[PDB]
Amino acid sequence: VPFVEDWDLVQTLGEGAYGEVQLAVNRVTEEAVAVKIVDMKNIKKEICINKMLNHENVVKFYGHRREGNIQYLFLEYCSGGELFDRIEPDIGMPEPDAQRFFHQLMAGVVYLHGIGITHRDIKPENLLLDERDNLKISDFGLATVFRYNNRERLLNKMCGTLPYVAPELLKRREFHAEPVDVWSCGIVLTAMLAGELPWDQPSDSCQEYSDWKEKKTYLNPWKKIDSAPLALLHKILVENPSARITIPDIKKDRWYNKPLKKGA
Amino acid sequence: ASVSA
Repeated sequence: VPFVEDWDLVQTLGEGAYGEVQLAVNRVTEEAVAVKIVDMKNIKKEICINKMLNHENVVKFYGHRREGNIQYLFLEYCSGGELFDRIEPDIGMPEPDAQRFFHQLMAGVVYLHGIGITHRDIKPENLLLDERDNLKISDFGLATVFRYNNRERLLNKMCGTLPYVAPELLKRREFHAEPVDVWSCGIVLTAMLAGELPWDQPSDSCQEYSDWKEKKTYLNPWKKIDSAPLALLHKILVENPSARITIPDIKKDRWYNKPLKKGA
Repeated sequence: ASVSA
């Protein structure tokens, strides 16, 4: 069938000091895909990791093609945009909706950790939504393998986004990968339920973080969060990563299992 | 603007 390999770039999804992401529409089928375009003037690694991803809550990678210095990565298109845009500033969103998004985020993280990959930059701006509002973890530009041949590798690279980063990355030379992503998911949960981030960074020098450690939950954003999810956040946002709740136990949490949301 | 697959 002629022309089936032609795609028109019709809209800029994102542009930044890293390249751009365009919505591409197939000339013949009208199928929509996102195309990440990068001027190679790192890539090999993101591609390698993207090839391993096959799960309903992680953006699928279709393949790539290069022409000289430009690489074109074809990725599953999420027409609903960023989860960040469903969060109302200083309000959050309805708790049942947050719970459903949180269940999908955990499914995607469990999947990644199961294949030994840590994302390292989980935040609402990197969690996309498809046309049925299904969450999809995206942008594996900072991702890395933390388990290979059944052997865990401790991480030491400081990366991520400060408000979402776990305390051990700012205080320890090496740390386990999984609790770091779990922490980030807790901050995303806070944002979805309060419409605001709890601190600029989790350091003792940050007053908001000291208050949390001092359990002053009468202050924002905690005072906007119901007791059930707040009890889960008390288990996730724990400073010692060895004492922090693991995903298998988050799955047993009371709020996590409470019926709240009707099906579509 | 276009690209091939």
